Amino acid sequence: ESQYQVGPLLGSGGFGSVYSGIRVSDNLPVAIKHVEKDRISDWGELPNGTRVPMEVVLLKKVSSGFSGVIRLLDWFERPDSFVLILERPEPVQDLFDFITERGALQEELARSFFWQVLEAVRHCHNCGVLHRDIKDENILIDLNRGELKLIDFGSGALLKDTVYTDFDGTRVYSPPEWIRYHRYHGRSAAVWSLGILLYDMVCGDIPFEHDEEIIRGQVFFRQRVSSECQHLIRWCLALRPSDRPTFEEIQNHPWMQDVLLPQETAEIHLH
Ligand SMILES: N[C@H]1CC[C@H](Nc2cncc(-c3ccc4oc(C(=O)O)cc4c3)n2)CC1
Repeated sequence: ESQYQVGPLLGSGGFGSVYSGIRVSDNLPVAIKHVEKDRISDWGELPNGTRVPMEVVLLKKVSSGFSGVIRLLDWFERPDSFVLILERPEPVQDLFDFITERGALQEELARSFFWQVLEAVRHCHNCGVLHRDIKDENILIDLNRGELKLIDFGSGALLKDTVYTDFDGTRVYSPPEWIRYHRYHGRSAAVWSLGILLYDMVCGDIPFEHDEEIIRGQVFFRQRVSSECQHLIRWCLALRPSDRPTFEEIQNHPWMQDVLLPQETAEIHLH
């Protein structure tokens, strides 16, 4: 309020509105996200009784120096909204706009980005958080350091081992068991979404736009993609949840060997 200087609106949508800002005390870049109270479907509570959106609970759980998930720095409650103060790398482009500009990515670049998103999603699950909205729109690229950040925990949940029967993330990344039965388990649904994301990186667009295509699960490659990379994608997009790989199996797959470091990624592909 007097703590932050507000800059341009960055975007708005299902998630609320997010602005660029600066923390006046040390000129730290921040993003300032406003979430309307009446659009908040899940609430949690802090170890002290305050009632908060569940997004603040999940962000606190994953907050830390490990840079692959966005860090919540502070939050405020107002009469009809909460305001979240998040870290802001700079300069940043989201992965969706990056793909719009470059088209399908060279596999060495897709490998580096996909690897980083797997490390971020493992960090969420280690911290007991299921994101439920992994997609290019929710990944920021720090262009100078080559580091990706997963953002927007607004559709997420606490990770559990039993079935989920509610979902409000992005339908064209959602698995066939959600489309058909309104039921999924968190890790295999996350794996399906990561297969959609990997196809999006290497082909320049998602593979399925319609319920019918998600349920049939046949994947056609519209760009030249190596057999190893097509194997990994088809494995993530296995129709039966228990036929999908674990995160360890994804990261030990032959396609994922010899990944670039984030700095080398920036020097080779982003600079
Ligand atoms: N669709 C685009 C619109 C422009 C936007 N550009 C920029 C530039 N700097 C920081 C940010 C920025 C930084 C942190 C963030 O956290 C969230 C959240 O929901 O957790 C959203 C968000 C956005 N976004 C990226 C997303």
